This record gives sequence, C-alpha cells and structure tokens, in this order.
Amino acid sequence: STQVRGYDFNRGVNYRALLEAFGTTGFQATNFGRAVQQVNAMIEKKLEPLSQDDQHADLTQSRRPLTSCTIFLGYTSNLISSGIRETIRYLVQHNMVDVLVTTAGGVEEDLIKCLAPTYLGEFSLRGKELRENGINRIGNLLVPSENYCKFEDWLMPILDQMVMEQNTEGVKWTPSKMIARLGKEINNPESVYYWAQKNHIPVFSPALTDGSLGDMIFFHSYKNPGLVLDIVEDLRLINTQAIFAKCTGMIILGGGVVKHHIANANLMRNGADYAVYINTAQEFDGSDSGARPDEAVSWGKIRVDAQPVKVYADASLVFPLLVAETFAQKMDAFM
Amino acid sequence: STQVRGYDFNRGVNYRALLEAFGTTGFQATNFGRAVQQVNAMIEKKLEPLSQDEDQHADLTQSRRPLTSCTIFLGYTSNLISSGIRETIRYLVQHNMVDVLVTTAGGVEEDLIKCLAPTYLGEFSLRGKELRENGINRIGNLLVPSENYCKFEDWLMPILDQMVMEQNTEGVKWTPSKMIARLGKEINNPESVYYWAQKNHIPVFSPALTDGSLGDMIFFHSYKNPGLVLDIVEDLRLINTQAIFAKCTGMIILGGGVVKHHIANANLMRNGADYAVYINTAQEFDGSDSGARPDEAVSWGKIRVDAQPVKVYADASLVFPLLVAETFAQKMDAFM
Amino acid sequence: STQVRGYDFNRGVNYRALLEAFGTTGFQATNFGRAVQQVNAMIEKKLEPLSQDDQHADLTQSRRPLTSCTIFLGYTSNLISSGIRETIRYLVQHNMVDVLVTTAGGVEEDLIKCLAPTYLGEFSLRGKELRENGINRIGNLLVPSENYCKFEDWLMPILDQMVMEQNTEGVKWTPSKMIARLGKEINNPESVYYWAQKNHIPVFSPALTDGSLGDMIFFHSYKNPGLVLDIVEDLRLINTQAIFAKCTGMIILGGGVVKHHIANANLMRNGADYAVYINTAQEFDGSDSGARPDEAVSWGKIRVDAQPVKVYADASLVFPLLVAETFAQKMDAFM
Amino acid sequence: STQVRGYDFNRGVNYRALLEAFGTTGFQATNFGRAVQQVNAMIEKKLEPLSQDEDQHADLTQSRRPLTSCTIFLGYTSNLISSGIRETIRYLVQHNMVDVLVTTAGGVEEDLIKCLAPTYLGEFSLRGKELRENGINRIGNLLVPSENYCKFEDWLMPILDQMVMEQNTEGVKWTPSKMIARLGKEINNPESVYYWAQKNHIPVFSPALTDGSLGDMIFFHSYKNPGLVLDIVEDLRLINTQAIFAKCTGMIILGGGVVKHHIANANLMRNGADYAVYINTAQEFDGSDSGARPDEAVSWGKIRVDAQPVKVYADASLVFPLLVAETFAQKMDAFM
Repeated sequence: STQVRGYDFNRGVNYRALLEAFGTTGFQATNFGRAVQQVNAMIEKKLEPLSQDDQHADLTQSRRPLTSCTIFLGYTSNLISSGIRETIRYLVQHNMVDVLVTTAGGVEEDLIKCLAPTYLGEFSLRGKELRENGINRIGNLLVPSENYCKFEDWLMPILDQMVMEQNTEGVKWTPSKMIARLGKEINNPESVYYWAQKNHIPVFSPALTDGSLGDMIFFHSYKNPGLVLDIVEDLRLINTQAIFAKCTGMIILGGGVVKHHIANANLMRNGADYAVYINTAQEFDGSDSGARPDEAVSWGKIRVDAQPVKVYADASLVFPLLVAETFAQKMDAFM
Repeated sequence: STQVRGYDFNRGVNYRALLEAFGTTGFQATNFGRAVQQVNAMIEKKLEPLSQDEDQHADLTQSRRPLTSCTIFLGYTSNLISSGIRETIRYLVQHNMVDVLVTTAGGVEEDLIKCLAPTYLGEFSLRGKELRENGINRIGNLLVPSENYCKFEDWLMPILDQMVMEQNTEGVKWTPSKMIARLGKEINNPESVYYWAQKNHIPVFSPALTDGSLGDMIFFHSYKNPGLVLDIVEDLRLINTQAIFAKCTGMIILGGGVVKHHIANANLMRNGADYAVYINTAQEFDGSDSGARPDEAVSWGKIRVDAQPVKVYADASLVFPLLVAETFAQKMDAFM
Repeated sequence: STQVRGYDFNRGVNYRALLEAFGTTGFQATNFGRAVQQVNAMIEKKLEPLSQDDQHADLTQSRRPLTSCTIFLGYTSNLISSGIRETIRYLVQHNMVDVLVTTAGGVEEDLIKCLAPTYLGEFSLRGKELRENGINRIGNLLVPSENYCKFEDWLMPILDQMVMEQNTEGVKWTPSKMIARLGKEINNPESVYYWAQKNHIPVFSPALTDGSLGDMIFFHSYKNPGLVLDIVEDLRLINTQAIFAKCTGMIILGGGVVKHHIANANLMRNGADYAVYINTAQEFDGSDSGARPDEAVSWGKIRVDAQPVKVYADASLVFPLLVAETFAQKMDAFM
Repeated sequence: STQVRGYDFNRGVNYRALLEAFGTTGFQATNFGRAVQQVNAMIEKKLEPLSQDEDQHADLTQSRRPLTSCTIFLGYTSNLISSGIRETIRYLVQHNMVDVLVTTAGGVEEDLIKCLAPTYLGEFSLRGKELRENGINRIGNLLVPSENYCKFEDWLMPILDQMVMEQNTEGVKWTPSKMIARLGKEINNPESVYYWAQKNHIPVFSPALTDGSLGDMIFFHSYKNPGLVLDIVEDLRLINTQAIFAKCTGMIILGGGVVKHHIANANLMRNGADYAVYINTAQEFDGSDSGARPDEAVSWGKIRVDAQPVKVYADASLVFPLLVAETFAQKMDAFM
C-alpha cells in the first residue's frame, strides 16, 4: 500500500518531480497520475512492432497502416476554441493518435483560427452588450462575428467544388470525407485538420451540421443545391477502425456525442483496452456525459480487465500536463 | 420588490400553493417559478390566433402541421427517454403541445425498445463487471437487459430491408427525421413518443442518429443489404425552416450536448428564440456549450435580447413533471 | 425488480400521485422517492411508544424527553436566507425533530427576518453596484445592509444582559445556550429559534462567531468586555443526545460543518439508523461536503445495516416536497 | 486584446513555458494564470518595505510576528491536510510565506496524526461495510486506519491533562488557536504544519475545532478530568485584529465552508481584502457561500471593489502545487 505524500518544495522546483508527486497527493491529483500511467501503457503498446498485411485496408477501406494499438482521441468543440487546439494539433501532426472524434464546432473553429484569432474575455460578460458589438462568447473566450464572415468567404468556393465533384465525379460525401477536404484546403500547419488528412487520420463528427459549418452549408444549398452528407458510410468506417484493431485506447476530453460515439465503436470489439476520460460532468443526472468509465464496462465498451481512469478536471488545465508526461516524452519514438 | 417567503405547512398540504411558493423561496426554487412563468407565456402565445399577416408568413411552411402563434422546440438527452420522463414527453407530443423534437440516437431507440421490453431501477454504484457477466447494461441508476436489444434487432431488420428497397426502387431520399417518423409508424404503440410524433406531424431531428444501438443495427444490416443513405443536409434545411417561418419560438431544453446546441442554432436563423427554459446540471466553468448560461446564447443571437430566459440547475427527472403539471397540463382542454 | 415508468398526465393532475411516481422515474427522482421512504421510516420509529425514566435527563443534562427516534436536522445558512426557513420553522414549531445543527449565518438570518425581509434578486448582479447601494448578495437573494443595523440595535442590550448574568449569576455561556436566549428574546412565531427554545430543541453551531453575529459580539466586547462562549460543553450536550438515543436519524441539507458535526456525534453510538442528505456537492475533490453516505459508513457514523439516501438537488426545490410527503402527512400524530 | 494560443510541444517540454501558456489557453487554465499573477502581486507587496507611517499602524498589533506590507490568510479544508497538499502548506508555513491559517478541526488533527502514522491511497468506490469491518476509514480516495486515532489518543490525553491543570492553577484561558499552537509545540516534528506555525508565530484559527476526532478525545477526557474551556470569542478578536491593522491583505482559500467564510468575514473589518484567490469545485447555483463567486464577497465589502479576485474551478490537489511552484517557490530566497 502506498502512502500519501506531496511534493516537498524544500527540494526546490523540479517540474518533472512535481508532476510525478501528483500520484501520491490524492484526490484528482492521484487520478492524474493514474492517467499518465494508462496513456503511457497505450503508447508503449502502440510502439510494439507487429506483423500483418492489404487485407486490413480492404475491410477498413483505409490507407492508414495498422499499429499494435489504435488510439481514439475525442474532444468537444470548446477545447478547439481554447489553446488545447495547439495540444491536439501537436499529437495529430506527429501521427500519435489514429482516429479523431469531435463536434461540428470542433471542426470549424480550428479552420477559422487560421483566418482570424479567438480572444480572451470573461464568463461574466453580458450577452446584450456583446451582441451589440458583434462579439460572440464561448466560456471566457470571445470570437468576433466577422470571423464567420471570413469563414463564409473561404468556404463557399469549396462547397461549389464539392457539389460539382459529387454530381459528375461520383463522390459520395460524408462528414469525415468533408473534414479531410477542408483540412487539405486550409493548407496551414497550425490546423488540426490539415495535419489529420496529411497523416491519414480520419475525423468523425456525425452531427457536423450542428454549427456554423451547418449554417454555411444551409445558405450555400439555396445558391447551389445538391450537397448530400451521408452518415451511414462514416459509421462503417469508424466501426471498422475498432473491429480490426489489435488493441484500442480511448482518450476522451469532455462529454456528449464524442464520448458516446467512440465508446460505441469499441463495443464492436467488446471493449477498449485502455481508457482515459477528462471532464467535469457528473453522474447523478444519469447522462452519458457524466457516467464513470465503469458504466461503459457494464456495456462492454471497456473491457472488464481494463483499468480505466477518469480525471474530474477542466481539460484546459490537465491535458497539456498529461501530454507533457506521456506523448511528448516519446517524440523520438514517433520519428 | 419581492420578499423571500416559503410555503407555510401550517396551512396544510395545498399542493398548488406549495408549487406556487417556489417562486419566492429562492435559489433554484425561484428559477423553477420563473420557468413556469416562461413556459406559460409560450403556451399563452401559442394559443393566440394568427392575424392575417401572421398566417400568411407561417403558411410558407410546406409542412402539414397546423401553424400556430408559437412554435415550441422540445429537446432532451437520451437518458431522459430511459427514465420515466419518457412518459412526460410522450404526453406532450400526443396532445400536440410541442412542435419539433430534438434528441440524440439513444433518445429514439430507447423509446421504441420500451414498447418491446421494460427498463428497470438499479443503483449508480453497481459494478460493471458483474453486470456485464449477467448481460445487464447500466444507465445511471437504471438497468436494461441485453435481450432488449435482441428484440430490437428482430423488430428493426425487416424495416431496414424495406427502407433500402424504397430507396432503390421508389426514389426515397432518407434522412434521420424521415427514418424516425417511419420507425414511429412501425412501432404502432400509443406508449411511444415517436408513434405520436409521426401521427401528429411533429418532426424529430437527431443529426447523430447513427451513434448508438440503431447505428449498430444499420451497420450490421449494411453488410447483408448495403447502400442505405441517411442525409443530414436535408434535415438541416427542414429544422431551420421550422424556425425561420415561425411567428414566435420557444425552446424547452432538457440536458446539454447536440440537442441544446442544435435547437439554439436553428433559432439563430430568426435572430433568436422569444422564450427559453433550460433544465440541466451542467456547469459553465469548463466553457462547454452544455454548461453555458442562456446569456451566452444571447451573445450569439440564439436567444433574443428582450427575452427573459431561465435556466433551472436541477436533474430534469425531478423538475420536468412538476413544470408540466403547472403549465401544459393546466391547459389540456385547449389542446384537444 | 421494479420497472421504470413516469407519471401519466392523461390521468390529469393529482399531485400526490405525481410525487409518488418519482420513485419509478429514475435518477434523482428515484432517490427522492427513496428519501420519502427513509424519512417516513424515521417518523414511524419516532412515534413508537417507549418506556424509560430522570436518568436520561441527568446524563444528557436536557429537559427534552426521549422518544423512540432522535432526529438530527442540519442545514446551511443559505437555506435560512431562503424560504426553506419557513419549512424548517414548521418542523421545529411542531416538535417533529429533536436537535438542530446550522452555521452562524443560519442563526442570525432567522432572527433578522423578524426585523426586516430578504428580497429576490439574481445571481448575475455585480458586487460593485450592489455595494454602492448598500445591498448584499446571497445567491439570487438580497439583504439590505440596514438589516444588520436593525439587528445590531436589537442585539446590543441582550449582550449586555448576557455579560451581566455571566459575571454575577454564574451563567457559563455556550453557542446553544446563546441561541436559545436569542430565540426567547426575538419572541416571534415566525422564527425557527423562538420555536426551538420553546420546545426544548437545542441548536448546535460551534462556529457561531463566523458571521454577523460574530461581528456584533466583537464590536460589543470593546464596549462591554467579558463574554465567553465555550464550545466544550456544547460538545458534551450534542454527543449525549446521540449516545442515549434509542434510534437516530439524520436529515442533512447542504455540507460543511453541519454535515460533519451531526455525523460525528452519531459515531459515538457507532452510527445513525436512518440518514438523508440533500445537497449539490460532489465527491471528486475528497471533501466531506461532497462525500456519499457510504463514506460515513466506513467510519461508523451510519450503521452498516442502514439504507441511507443522498438526493443530488438544491434543497430549496426538494425539501418542501419531502416535507409535504412525510412530516406534514403525520401532523395529527404530532398533536 | 490577448489572443488564445496553447503551448506548442514542437518546442519541447519546457515546463515553465508550458505553465505560463495556461494564461492564454482559456477556461480554467486562464484563471490559473490569473491566480499566479494575483498571488505574485501579493508576494511583491509583502516584500515591499513599510514606510514609517505604515510601520506605525501595523505595529499596533500586539502580536510577535514581524509585520509586513501584506498579511496573507491561507485557508483550507480538512481533506487537503489528509492529501499531499499537507506537504505544500507545511512548506509555506515553514518559510513564513503566509501569516494566518484558517482550517476546520479535521485540518488540525490529521496533520498531527500524520506524524504518528501515515495515510494511504485508496479508491472513492471502496464500500463502507467491508472497510468498517477491517477498521479502515475512507476520506475520498484516501484511507486512514482506526489505529491511527488510537495512537492519537495515547499522544493527546497527557496534553489535555496538562492544559486543564494550567487552566485551573495558572489561570490559562484556552482558545482554539492557543490549543493548536500548543499541540504544534508538543508534536515537535518538522513534517507538521502546526509545529511550524507555532514556531513562526503564525496563528491558526478553527472556530469548530471540536467537530472531529480532537473533539471526541476532549469529550472522553472531560469525564475523567472535567472543566476544559475553549473560548471562541477571544479568537474572534485575535483574527479580526490581524486584518484590521494590516497594511494590505491577501486571501488564498482552498475549498469552501467555514474557512472560506471566516477569512472573508475577518477582511470585511478592513472594508475588504486587496488580493484574493479561491480554488474549489463548489458551484454557485444552490446559493451556498462555498460555491459563491468572489464577486459575491465584493457585494459585502469582504473583497475591495478595485481588487481583481480570481476563482479557479479545480480540485486544489492538482492546482495548488503548480500555483506554489510559479509564485512562492520562485522567491524562496527572499523569505529566508
């Protein structure tokens, strides 16, 4: 049995030792330490050599090579509005995860940040005055409305090409296919989705129309009717990523559809081997967002022998620390 | 200037008086009282007749549903359909008291499956290992046997066969809302929310319909019978049109996530809902949309500036039946 | 096994049936139903006749007669600022509970409401403007500063008498003794503490000085030095209420010291027989406020065979409903 | 106008840069950055010298502690003393970096008991029955053997005997803070927070000191040796005087409850703290003082209007060591 003991600042300030001490500090600090261990277990399993074949690509319909552990990373839109956008972009840029799952805000806000920035503000700011000045609030963040005007100008010509390619080149569009195209078009190394499509990391977002991107598509469809986005084919693509995995881990930031969609794909292989949740949602109202990992065990979305971890924390604080002690330590092994 | 005072039980248990007294009790009790006022304002507006000019603009809807002076969007998370709030929602839909539903995938199939097999009471603390071993799945403090989903598979597969056939031979262009209407017709059971929704021409939107057991079944089905397409773009036009050509709109949103965002974003298209009540336990401090106060939506134009929206920070399983008792259920005669 | 089913409004509106249906509705509605049952179990045990003696009074040093179940009711100050003040006053007026535990705000705000009201406001109101207008915010409630001026005028002459009685009539003051005296002085049937002292229900508040009452005592002590408030004797009084109980129940609204103090007194009898918590606090930071009842079982503050219930809810909503279906149904049996 | 940008790990793991980048990351990460700025402002003020006039007013304190330009109140709940944050708090107290402590009863005795026997890591989910049967008590995901309290009984009883004797024969008028100072002297262990507090003349206030294991022991003791009095009125004068004759005040408050309220109410006596940082997970919507935003305290005059207080919505076990690393620990040389 391990004793409780916090970091002793009489040693001075060594950050690596400070973070290691979280494991024995208790409460959510201990769960953070447990999360470092689970993610490092995922990474070490991923780095094990493997031997397998063209077969894989025919049943997944993916160009992505299999590894010894397929890592699903899911995150809510607000985290793409935050600086965790840079954290996620880093992992995708270096091919450290295999599948992304977000909400529609979580696609478009990455793209818009390549056109214009998001600013710091305060939770307290009143909507009346903000609206009168053309500013939209996201938590304690602020996005000028003009940001979406620039987004519209950038996007309309691409939508025109997508409709044309659909009606004459046979393209059957889905959200993931669309997200890849937008990342290719934004063509900017600051963008998560630019790196994802370059590295053949698919992005699933079955509610992609539920945001500003949806708005644009709606307005565009009266100037250029025709665009269809199918969600059934994306279901086959994400589920096959899970079924034909050697091992799977889930890193899930926040709740909602991103949490559920990743968990349900792993129910196809009767469960994920590793799982970390980081969110502030609570169980007591029965919502999937607030459920402990152990609920997902009852369903088989996480294997009974797994040691899943939830850290009850704002991921804006915890996720960069987690990456610092896990993925960022093994950068040499990813090149 | 309104003074704080609680209900005095020296008067006896006068239930209506006790509920009315929440308004002056403070904290979330006062917010409940404000939510009752906001929903009654939605209902009073809804029953007001359309002038000639208003009728002209609302008829632009190519939908069969009679247009009213207030189009009410009801959104709820899947857990509430697993709960007994399924019963509350079904009643409102049965009597045409709301006009548009928004939910998540689980929120469709658990209503249908409850017409095949029940959900049971459990405890939050039950461990996943022993439950999984006995083929019981946990939803909060509720429990659903795996057998339930088998029954659902046997029921749904044939319908999936027919939908593919109608897609391919009759030109049907399926969307989530059209599939949900169809599944409601098939279930053909007056205990079902979606049975009543399709009977009463109340559309159901669920852009992430594939993310659950229904998706599992579509996925398996697609291998013995491929090609089913569910387009989300057409549904986006359909929900947005409900908001654009409304004389007035109200939002009643239970929980967070896509249901909260999708309803509010549809109302951005008319420069804001006139009335809105949120009921949920999510907190704002992580910047989630689920935990945002209504005043954030005001920032965006999703709720009008002159509106007086209300958030009640409570589990809807407690609050929503009380809210309905004090609002819609008092005007039942006006809806039949 | 019980099926989930909510109330069917096709029956019309019968509130008693509506509340009963919470038990089968799920999530916190089910826990509410479980709480109704636990409190009704407490009340039914309390109403069982008993046979015992003067002995009791000598080891508790209390005039309160023993019953078959001693009910401890604890609540945080904010609930005395709310209308739950009326709910609590009703239970105390009719001798339905045996021991009260609150914080200091929870004493003085009951007394002040007999001099001037608390008003409705909003959580959003900014402190700068409120302070400039002499208004203090409590959640979405508002208390003018003048309220505390009236309180000061009312209280100073009583403090003078208490110091005099201490230094010449031997009175050894404690918080509970003081709270009884203040309830006697306010002499107003709207006051919780007026009814508590009339019915010999003791009020424990070991941090009584941590509020406006504390302020006043502080200022008074420079005009009239001498007042001592001992907490050791109040410890003996509350613990003996628990030790010499036939059975005990705890109804605890909110967290903090009120939750802990009641639970620790019941650790003296190796546990309470019935227990209901109503609060919105969460466990994940390890605080006693957010702990589930099952933590208290590990300590022996609740008996292993008990079936304690926590309702995760604002007590301003839930407590009047709970009382309506429990204590208020048995009013005839309390007269 | 400050843009949102996160730390770019393409730069490597530069820990100081990563922590500084929280300020522009958003949500609670930005609040952490603001908390670092507020605490560094407290520290910079504290190290500024007292002018002649300022020295004159602060010396009015009849306390031994050297007065500084900023009196810092550190408050924390009992659970944090059970956690490894005990280690963080002890360091600050050891090096005279704070001036007044406020805690709850558990917050005193668990520090002393850790000098007799350790606390262990557990899980939140461990069931109370099997723990009780094996004489293990649960504190969140931490575990304390019952034996710990037996060791504490054997250690404390003799001291209680002496305090009664000094009360009765030497005229000692005991209060919670005086008892805590005495228990710190007795423990005589440099791992103990209260050892260092009494060594450095840092008073500890705990009006509800009786509400826990220490109270249990006082209670039992009072039967073989009655009469111990702990007066809370004198301690009220003592904490209030620390605030009234301060040149400047800062509050660092971890968690809610009496510690939060008592520190803030002491600062009402000077018409407000100049600096304040709250770290806790409590929510405002039930109207609790624990969950109130700092701006509520502004309403009361507990925090000055011109202050820029900060609440970080996080478990302090995560945040507080990071905060200390970026503030107090960078100025260690100035405090020795």
